Amino acid sequence: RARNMKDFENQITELKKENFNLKLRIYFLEERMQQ
Amino acid sequence: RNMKDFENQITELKKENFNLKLRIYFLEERMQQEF
Amino acid sequence: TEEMELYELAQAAGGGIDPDVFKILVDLLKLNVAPLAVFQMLKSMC
Amino acid sequence: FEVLEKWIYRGIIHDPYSEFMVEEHELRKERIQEDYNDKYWDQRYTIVQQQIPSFLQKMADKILSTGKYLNVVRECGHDVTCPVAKEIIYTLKERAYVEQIEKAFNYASKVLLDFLMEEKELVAHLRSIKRYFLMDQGDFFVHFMDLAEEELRKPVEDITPPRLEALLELALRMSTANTDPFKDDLKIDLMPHDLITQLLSGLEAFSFDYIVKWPLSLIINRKALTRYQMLFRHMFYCKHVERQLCSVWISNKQWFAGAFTLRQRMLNFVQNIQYYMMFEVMEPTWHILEKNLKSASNIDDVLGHHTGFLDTCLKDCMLTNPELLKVFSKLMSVCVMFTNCMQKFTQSMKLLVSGFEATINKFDKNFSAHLLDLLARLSIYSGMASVISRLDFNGFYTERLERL
Amino acid sequence: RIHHDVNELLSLLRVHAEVYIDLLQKNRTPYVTTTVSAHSAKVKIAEFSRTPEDFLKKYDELKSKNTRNLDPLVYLLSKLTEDKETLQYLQQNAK
Amino acid sequence: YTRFIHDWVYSGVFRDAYGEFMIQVNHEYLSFRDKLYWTHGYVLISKEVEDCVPVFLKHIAHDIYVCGKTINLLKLCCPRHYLCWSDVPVPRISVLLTLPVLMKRSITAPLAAHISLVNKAAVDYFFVELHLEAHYEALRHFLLMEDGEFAQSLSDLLFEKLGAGQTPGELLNPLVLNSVLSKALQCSLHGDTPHASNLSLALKYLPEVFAPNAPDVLSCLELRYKVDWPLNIVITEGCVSKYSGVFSFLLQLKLMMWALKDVCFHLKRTALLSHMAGSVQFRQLQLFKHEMQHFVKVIQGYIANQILHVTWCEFRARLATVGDLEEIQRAHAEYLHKAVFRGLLTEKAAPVMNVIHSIFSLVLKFRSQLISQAWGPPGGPRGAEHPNFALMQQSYNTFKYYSHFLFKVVTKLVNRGYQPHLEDFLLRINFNNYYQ
Repeated sequence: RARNMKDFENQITELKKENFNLKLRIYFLEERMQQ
Repeated sequence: RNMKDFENQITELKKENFNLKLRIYFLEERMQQEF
Repeated sequence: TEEMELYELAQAAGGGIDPDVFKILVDLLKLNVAPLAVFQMLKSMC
Repeated sequence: FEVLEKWIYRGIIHDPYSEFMVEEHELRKERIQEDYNDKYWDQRYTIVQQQIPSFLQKMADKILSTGKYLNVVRECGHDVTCPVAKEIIYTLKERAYVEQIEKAFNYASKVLLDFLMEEKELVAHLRSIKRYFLMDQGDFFVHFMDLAEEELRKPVEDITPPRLEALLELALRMSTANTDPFKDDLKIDLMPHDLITQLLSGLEAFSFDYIVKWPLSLIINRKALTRYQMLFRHMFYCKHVERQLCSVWISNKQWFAGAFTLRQRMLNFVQNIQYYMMFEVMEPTWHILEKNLKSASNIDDVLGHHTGFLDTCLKDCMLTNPELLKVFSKLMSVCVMFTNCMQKFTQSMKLLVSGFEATINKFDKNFSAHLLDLLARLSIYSGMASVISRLDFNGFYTERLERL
Repeated sequence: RIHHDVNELLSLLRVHAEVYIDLLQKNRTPYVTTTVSAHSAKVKIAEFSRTPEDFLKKYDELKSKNTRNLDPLVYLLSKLTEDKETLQYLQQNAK
Repeated sequence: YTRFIHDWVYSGVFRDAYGEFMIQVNHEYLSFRDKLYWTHGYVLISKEVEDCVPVFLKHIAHDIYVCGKTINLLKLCCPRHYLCWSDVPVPRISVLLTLPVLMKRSITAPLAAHISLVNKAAVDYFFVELHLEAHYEALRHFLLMEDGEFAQSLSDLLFEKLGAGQTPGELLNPLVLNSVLSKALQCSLHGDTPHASNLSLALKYLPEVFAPNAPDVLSCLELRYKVDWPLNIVITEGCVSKYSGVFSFLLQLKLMMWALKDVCFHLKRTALLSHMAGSVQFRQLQLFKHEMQHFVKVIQGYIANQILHVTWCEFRARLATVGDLEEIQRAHAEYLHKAVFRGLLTEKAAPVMNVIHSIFSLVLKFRSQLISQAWGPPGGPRGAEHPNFALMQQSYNTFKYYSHFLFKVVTKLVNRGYQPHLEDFLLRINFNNYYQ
């Protein structure tokens, strides 16, 4: 309900570490086989 | 800013992970064809 | 469905679902899911 | 339970009728040294999930992960064994004999990393990667981009790799490789498909391959070594472009000082962000890596600690950025001209009051506009927030197009 | 790990924000076996007494089958308390 | 029922299929944090509202379930110093006529002794495996500000940034807010210890605008202690809500203490640098602020009594007295309920808290007008350079009136009702007579 204004920091580095990793890697699981 | 734009961007970044999961779903079914 | 525990159990007492969703829910028992969470996530959108 | 005993306290799979929870197949040839993909949990070693009881399934991952530590360094040169051996048998309403699994797992973890941390020592071996990436063996790299600079620097291909291969020997021996002869892991690699594999020459010239034998290959494997092989290239161009700009500064050690001041100023945009990119978080990540790995001892967490550490070191380098900070890449196209076209001008000025000057106004507000918006674009954080804080610091040109 | 076929596709297959948050709500752990069923949930088939002998006889045969997936169906035997909110869509889908 | 007793008292299970025993279990049981633990249990004290009195009594059926929690769920969260996984010495059941009803229960009654032992062996998990009440001291240090060096570093940073202005809500940004919270936490000097971990801000409907003197009079500046699972049996949602409530109410009092600094710094700010010229508006106005600071400071001393030992010193022995989880939760609830009831904040004493707002707002909005001005009309024993000196005087008369009104009002509650802390108050605030 009320928001503690600190968990968004952990959430930002969590989504960064998931999404940017996965975004570049998954597409270049093509390159590992296409190249 | 009104304390929903930032969390709407956060939900957009969750939708980015869902889009990467959809790309994973297409990738793991294209794995079966030529390889 | 196409299984003895996926198809026969889905139409025993009163029956009736979407068949693909029923096969996915029958496969979800083998996916080590908590029984309440998937039904709550389905019921919170349906 | 006697078959479980052999697998828990020795690296032996007894395999009764293949009804025990673990079995071994010969998948080893698919990915022998590195975990190029996973091998030692479902594939080469596999767990039949339903062949475990209830009171053991609660830690059957640790059962599956105990014996591997006894039978991967047996091939590599230490007799990894458990002299503890507690017989396993049923008892009424008891499972203390399964409580013995934790001690045996942690002991297998202890003897495995009691090899790995000090024979084929990762805490000293691994340094090679971040030491050689991002030019951290500085006494090699200052010699590297200098002796053969004239046939490395060139704008479009036109490198001669054999020259830097001889400098790879002279300039390493001239550097600090005399502290420890750990050179042989360095091999040159080059672009199959440009940027995205990372997760012009001199500009982004090359990057270095890394492979190792089995116990270090628990740590070095494809998803990680593709952050090896082709990284630090997006850091190498900065040192090239500033040092090439500075070679223009050599050719003149009337003379309107606004041009001289932009040569200083645009260079500082390279120099201080290069400071930020790597001369930021250095010690902590090593202090973390020790107290993470040296206490844990177990591959099920050790690989998580290491792969976390690897990204942690990178998070200084805006080489890692989801937006690609892409206006900086566009700015780079004029940055290189500040080197080459003005080197050309340090002949045609007699062959700076004029043909420098007519571009000083251009370079000035090409850089200063995008520079004083893109940090605001990356305003994500509430050792961190360092890229923003460190070119906020000047006070003039803190921003020009603000985040808020 | 494999949430593409049975979480992402199962979330997309619903006919009806929690579009991506439904998978996090139904975030299953593959290392578990913790069924919340009990022996009290066997009387859920007694409400559908259209033919109760061939509604009570099926459970012993499903237990005598060699699959261990009959345990989590305690809440699924009761299913939705809304009037044909899952069952009636198949009649529209068959057209 | 001897077995079913054992299942729920010597095991934590309950063998049941038909509802032959009044126990239950839930999907709550499968994450079992928070209110979900407050839901796993048994359907009533009885089955519907009747029971076999020979064994479940309709009496000690509760204490049965207390050990039931203590034996079931303490190991469930984490294997426990008296259970391991389930491998403390393995369970066993225990449990024409010249004593008809008289001593049926006396056969089963040594169970209650086992229960009392399991209960005595429930207190330690909170006293040491949490260090729960040592963290209550830490909670009093940070959230109830008894570490005044943290609380003043926080006040100095937060209210320096607030006394810089930024009146259209422009200070309330996540990153500056976190930086001052973090910075205040670094400047605490007690250190960020394990006890002093887990600290986070909060607010609701973050104001895009402030009142004059920047008070945040709708106090949407807050602090939260991040709660661990075994802490979160005794820490609780309403408890931390009331905690942040008193935190926000004392924090605006620390803003009035900060105002106290600012108005006295207005003396030092121009230092009456004309050293040679004494001033009547100096002798007046620098005594006007003297009663206001004396007033807000005796209210401060008063509230510092009303919670920090008037309500806490009794709790220091009350928590040491008890021996049940539910008694521990209930005694913490006593402490917090009486803290709101004694510390003026209760809805029943609120008519006086309205007069407190009436004083606060006047001092805020009329000393901001001093802050932005110099020192009155020239001529005679003079300052110089503000015209509104008669309004600074008349607002100080309005303040005095509201302190007269305060004394008239506060008597009413202790003449009608019974609130010793309000006698204590009006004994103090106009100590020597009706009004000074």
